Amino acid sequence: LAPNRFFFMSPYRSFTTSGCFARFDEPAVNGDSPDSPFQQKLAALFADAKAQGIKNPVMVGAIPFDPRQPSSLYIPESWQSFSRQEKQASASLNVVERQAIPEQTTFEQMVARAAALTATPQVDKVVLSRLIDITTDAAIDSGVLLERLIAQNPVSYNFHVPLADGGVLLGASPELLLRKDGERFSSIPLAGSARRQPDEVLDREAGNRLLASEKDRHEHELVTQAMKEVLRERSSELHVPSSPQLITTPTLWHLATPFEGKANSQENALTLACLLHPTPALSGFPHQAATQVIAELEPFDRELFGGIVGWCDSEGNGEWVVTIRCAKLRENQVRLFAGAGIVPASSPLGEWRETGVKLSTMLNVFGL
Ligand SMILES: C=C(O[C@@H]1C=C(C(=O)O)C=C[C@H]1O)C(=O)O
Ligand SMILES: [Fe+3]
Ligand SMILES: [Fe+3]
Repeated sequence: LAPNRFFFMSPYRSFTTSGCFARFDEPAVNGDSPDSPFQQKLAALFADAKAQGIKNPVMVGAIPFDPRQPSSLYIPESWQSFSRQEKQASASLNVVERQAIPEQTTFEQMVARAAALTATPQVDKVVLSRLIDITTDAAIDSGVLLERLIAQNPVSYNFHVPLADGGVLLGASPELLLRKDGERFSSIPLAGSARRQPDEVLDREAGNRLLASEKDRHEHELVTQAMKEVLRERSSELHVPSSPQLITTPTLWHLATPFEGKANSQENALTLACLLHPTPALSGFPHQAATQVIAELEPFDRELFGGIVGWCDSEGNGEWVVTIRCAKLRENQVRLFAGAGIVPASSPLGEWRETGVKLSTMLNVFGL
């Protein structure tokens, strides 16, 4: 796969893109309102795209964790569908520098300060994050990491996004933020985690301890209760189970609550994805408060990490997944990302190891 190509693998719509008609940097802030400069500029661009010959134009790309920042969206010249089933079956690296940002002690102290703050009224939850920055001696073939990534994660939402800087956004996300498929939309937030065990009894047991974990379930209800409210104002039918179910990835168990709703007349994939994003799985609760902690404590900027990646078409359909279990590569440099939701029951070392298991997915892709 050419690094200049968008790739999206999903049980819903799996396709690749070719070419580039128009890039779209407009920040997705206030993208939930149709009157917003984002939504207006988006319609004018689709219209311009049809006017200039592009059949069924589609918007693909990525939106950062903070949508006041520029977006990484673009309309390709064409797009190509493929079978996810079929793809599920048909699928050196010298190191020069390695650094954790931040390292173990600083991260545990970050969790500890945040878990202290969440014990207070002003904040109930915070998602802290860390990275691993890796330099290599050569240019990275993003096309081959992708084939490795799908093999190791044949079931998740796997994406490969060309970026305006010659880099790629690559990842196997398990969190669907917003699918729109007609007037009906779905959303399956995740929150709470447990390492899978190599034995199927330790595994099943690990999954049960998760469903019984009070810490990991408080971490979860905080997320679903926030979205239940946001979507109550904008839906007509809305089904939210009072409790979560379990799902899996090759490394982790997670807790999931599937959302199902019907959308008003003038919604689209993006108005709704910009509505929910970022959820308390990625920013925290309340949103601004947790965002102030993240800024007070994180010694980097997430940029595209913790954002959303996916696609929206001319007719309102689309899918958007959380930008996690992912990496930004560019020429000879790599940056991985893992965050974790802190609550008063959070263990400083517990979270360090949890963000660690999450990095293991992209590390498994780079054979590290
Ligand atoms: C934001 C991240 O993951 C989130 C963190 C999880 C948790 O431990 O509660 C569950 C859902 C994930 O979407 C990440 O991996 O960086
Ligand atoms: Fe967690
Ligand atoms: Fe119904």
